[PDB]
Amino acid sequence: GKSHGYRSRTRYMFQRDFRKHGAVHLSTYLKVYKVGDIVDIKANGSIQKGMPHKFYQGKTGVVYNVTKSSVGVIINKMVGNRYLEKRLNLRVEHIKHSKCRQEFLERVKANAAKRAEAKAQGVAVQLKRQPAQPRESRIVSTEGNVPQTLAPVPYETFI
Amino acid sequence: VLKKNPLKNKQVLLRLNPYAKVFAAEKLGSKKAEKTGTKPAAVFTETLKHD
Amino acid sequence: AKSKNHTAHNQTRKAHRNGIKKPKTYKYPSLKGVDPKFRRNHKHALHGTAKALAAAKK
Amino acid sequence: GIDHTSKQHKRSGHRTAPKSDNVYLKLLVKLYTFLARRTDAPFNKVVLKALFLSKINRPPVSVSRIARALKQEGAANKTVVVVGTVTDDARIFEFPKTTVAALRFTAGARAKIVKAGGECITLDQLAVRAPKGQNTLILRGPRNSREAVRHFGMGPHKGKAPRILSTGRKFERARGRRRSKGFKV
Amino acid sequence: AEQVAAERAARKAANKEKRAIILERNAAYQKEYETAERNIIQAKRDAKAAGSYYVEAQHKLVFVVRIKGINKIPPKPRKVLQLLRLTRINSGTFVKVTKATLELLKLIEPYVAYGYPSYSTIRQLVYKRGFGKINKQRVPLSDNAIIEANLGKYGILSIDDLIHEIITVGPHFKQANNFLWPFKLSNPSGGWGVPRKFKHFIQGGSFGNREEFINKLVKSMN
Amino acid sequence: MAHFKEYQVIGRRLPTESVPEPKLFRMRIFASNEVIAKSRYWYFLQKLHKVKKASGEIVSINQINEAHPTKVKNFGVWVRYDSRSGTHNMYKEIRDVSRVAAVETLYQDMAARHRARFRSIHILKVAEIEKTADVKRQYVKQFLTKDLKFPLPHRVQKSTKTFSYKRPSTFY
RNA sequence: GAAAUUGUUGAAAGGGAAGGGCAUUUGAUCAGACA
RNA sequence: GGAAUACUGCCAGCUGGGACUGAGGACUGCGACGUAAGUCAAGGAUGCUGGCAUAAUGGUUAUAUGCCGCCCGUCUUGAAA
RNA sequence: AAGCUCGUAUCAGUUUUAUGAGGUAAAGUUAAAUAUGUAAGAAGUCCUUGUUACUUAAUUGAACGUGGACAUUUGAAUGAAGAGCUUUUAGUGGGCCAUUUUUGGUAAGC
RNA sequence: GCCCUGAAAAUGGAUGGCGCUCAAGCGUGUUACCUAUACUCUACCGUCAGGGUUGAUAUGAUGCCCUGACGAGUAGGCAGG
Repeated sequence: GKSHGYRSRTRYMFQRDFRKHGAVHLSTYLKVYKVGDIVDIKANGSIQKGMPHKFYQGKTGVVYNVTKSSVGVIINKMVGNRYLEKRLNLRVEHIKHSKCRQEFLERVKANAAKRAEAKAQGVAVQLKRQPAQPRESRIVSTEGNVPQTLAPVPYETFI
Repeated sequence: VLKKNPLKNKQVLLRLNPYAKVFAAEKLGSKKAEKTGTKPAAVFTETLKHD
Repeated sequence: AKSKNHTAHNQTRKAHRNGIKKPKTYKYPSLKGVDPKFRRNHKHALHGTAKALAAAKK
Repeated sequence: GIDHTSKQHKRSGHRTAPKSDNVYLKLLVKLYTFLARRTDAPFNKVVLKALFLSKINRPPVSVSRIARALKQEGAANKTVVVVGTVTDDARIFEFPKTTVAALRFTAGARAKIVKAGGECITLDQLAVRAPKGQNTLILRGPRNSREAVRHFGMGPHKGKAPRILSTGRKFERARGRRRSKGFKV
Repeated sequence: AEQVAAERAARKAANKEKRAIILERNAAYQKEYETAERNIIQAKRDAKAAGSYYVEAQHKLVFVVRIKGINKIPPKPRKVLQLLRLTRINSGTFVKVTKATLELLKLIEPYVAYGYPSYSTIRQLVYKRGFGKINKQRVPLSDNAIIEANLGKYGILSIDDLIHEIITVGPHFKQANNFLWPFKLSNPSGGWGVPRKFKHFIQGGSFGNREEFINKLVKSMN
Repeated sequence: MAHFKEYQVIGRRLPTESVPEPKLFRMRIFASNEVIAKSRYWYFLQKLHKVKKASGEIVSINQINEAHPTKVKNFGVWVRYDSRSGTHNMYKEIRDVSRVAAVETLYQDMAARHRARFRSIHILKVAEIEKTADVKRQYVKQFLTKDLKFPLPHRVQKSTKTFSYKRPSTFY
């Protein structure tokens, strides 16, 4: 018959990353998670206690709860036509930070600098990010570089 | 009550664009171009006539 | 007299009619699940800081 | 054909005008459709749409709640407005002077307000006294204190008090309401 | 009462200034366009006389037209077309070209035909087919008060200023391009060319990027 | 594909700090307009170097006019076309007035005899034969004999009108 | 004293059904209007 | 050493013929043209002429002609069946 | 269907930038394309000095606060017949086809 | 590449029919033209949304007007007659 288990069909999913087997390195446990941090869930197949279901692999959530060995995680899960807000209990082997907030705070501070700097510079800030523009004009110099005429090439077997 | 197109019906074209009068009176649609002497250098022409 | 048992066809299309509504998440979320030991102290932290101004505010 | 991001010919879901056939009601709806249009102050625009409210959406504002809003700082000189019916609360043994303007007063709240040297008003006289709404307080009565709203959204673990005829033992306290018989909820 | 008489030639004087300022301000936009089209000509000439080449600045604006009917569209493009405001066959608006908007067009290419409009077509469309969006209500322009009461906060106090903000792709292009109701065009006057529209313009159909060949297709549709 | 023109296209590999000033490749493309020309250029640089439309540029697009548009010429043409069951090489000699007018005549011959679409045909080389007797094909050598004279076989009368009272005659 | 249904007279129609829609010609009828 | 045509594109270039529509109903506005008074093609049609006062136009109904038109209700994924 | 509180506004069958997860195709452990999670600010940032019975070797942390400061290029594109909220009830719960993939089957209007 | 052969099924017989051979066949190219209830402009009906208008001395405040956008539909629901 059919089988739907708790860890069912996770064969390749919890595997241990070839030549990364063995004991977990110890900066995993030196990392301090706080309420309001955003973290990414990648399971660690060697640590069974505190291990999230195969739905939460790769999902990203916020820390509402900090406890002895574990942290709280709020996920938004699609069921039916709506999103439910899930709370999860996971040990810090299965968590790590997501760098989008580190990079976001780096740009927040730079934006603070530029503005307050530009506050004595008479505005004209241009503090947004703008997409890659169409490339402006230019003049190539053929001097030293001569256009090399190319043409299609005949067919051959070469077997 | 009814939309009078410019580009025909000159009177509506002149409430919009008060510059439509001094445009035509001076032409500027047929305005002539200054004459230039420059020729393509012998490298450009060598490329264009090439095999 | 067998039937047609399972299909997912039309289900994603019915899903977007009213279309995947959001958490409607709030300031001050619920403290369900928060550490009871932290939560006990947090009672008295707020309990004290309210009266903190009751000495100043009068 | 056109590709619509919305549903066509779709009404706004509001009261454009009361459902009541009351005649004197429509004279205020007539008076505040005029002021809402030409008086540029939002007070008139608030009182208008409050004349269209149904009964369930018009809970009564007791004469006690009126006394809180006066204890509210700076408001002791304001003229409280209630679109709805004012009712009596004797659980308060003192009442201020002030003024009240409402559609309907109960005979008890008329005495109590008149008893203190205050005054009962209608809405029409308020429009004449303060067309813009100068120095007024609108007050709404509690909507979710109804007996039916207590039942809204019944379902597991929501604590919504099932709709039921008879309250007591032996009526739906047993299987599913306690751990000992079956489960709980 | 003073009223009629004393507030007429007082008001009628301000009317004189709006179009006396539109007078000088349009003169400057005509000398601006022509010397830009001239310098692009002189630059290709000064380069070929140096033995070198001159690459044009890329086109910062396109005009998209919806070539396909309203049904049997996959969900992902059907969402894009609705974000460009292409709600029917033959309609279209100006689209600013950045890396953001340019990977949208790659989704909808089977469903649209777009290119690079000249100042010619930008001027015909706006005069002939140009409408405003005022409290919704899709108003015809026909006057300078319709533009000044809406966009006047930005400048853009005439219909000559729209066409300028549109073709220069100035800072306010988003406000101005959303102040224009999507252009409702007609079918092409002389036909589409080709037997079949829904091949790509490079294989002999009507869709895709036809570049400066869009100027000719739109005029038959205007 | 159309009534053709002949273009040259030039472009280089968007400059990076590692390899600035790339090598400005050039080709001669037979296509109706510039749009189909450029898009047919990147088709033949993806078979040659590391380029594509996003990773590359078009520096110049110019139209090549025939230099002596009025002089009859002899063109041999080498063609790479993809048949149904494979691909092949061919040499066809075209006697025509100009370069681009010879091309237009080659597709029509490839289409008619070999059923090969414009998409199935790569034009390897088109070059003028200077001296006669270098013309290898017999149907072109047909027209090169001294002071040649032939009739118009079976004069073909286009009928303009519905009825005619004569009977016609095919004399010429 | 209705309808199915029928007899008589009058009118029109008819090449393996009949009946319908759009359009106008032809035949019979109809006001309104003007003045 | 000169040109001219071709091709492409533009003009707030000029002029002619055809078809369709005439909504609204005191003035208001924006313009244009005039020193001025005023006029104008500028927030939707007016002027002039003629005929019949008729069943002419129009309606109504039978016929004829051109093209089209399967039998209704129901169950059904699917009925002219 | 009945509405309700509101109205510049949080959103979105979409892209972009940033950043995770994957182990199918090809390759012969590696690893696409398309789809997929999160973030792009005011529920923000920096400072200043309050609370607690939790935490610390500790005036040290955590969580929440007082006072002060930075407003619309306020933190990417485009769009938005407005955003949210609730009550109440009908029908339905035999589906079928085409495309791009695919198992059983020799194949099939299976 | 085209054609022929391989190539045999039962009432009479179907590139849709006639018929077509420097085609009215096949491969390809440039143009002209035909016409859907779709597109553009106009009038009118209704639906929705946004606004204008309560002063005697008339006849409608479920009224009058302004402006825009929109119109398929079974089971089903609602509003108005």
